[PDB]
Amino acid sequence: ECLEIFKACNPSNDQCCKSSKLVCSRKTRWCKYQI
Repeated sequence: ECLEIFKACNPSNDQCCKSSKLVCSRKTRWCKYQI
């Protein structure tokens, strides 16, 4: 269980699950795929 897609990321981790290449740095509060 980890914030993968559309999953909010805490400012302490921000490190999205390795289950998928998702980012949430400057993007939305939720992890989103890179286009």
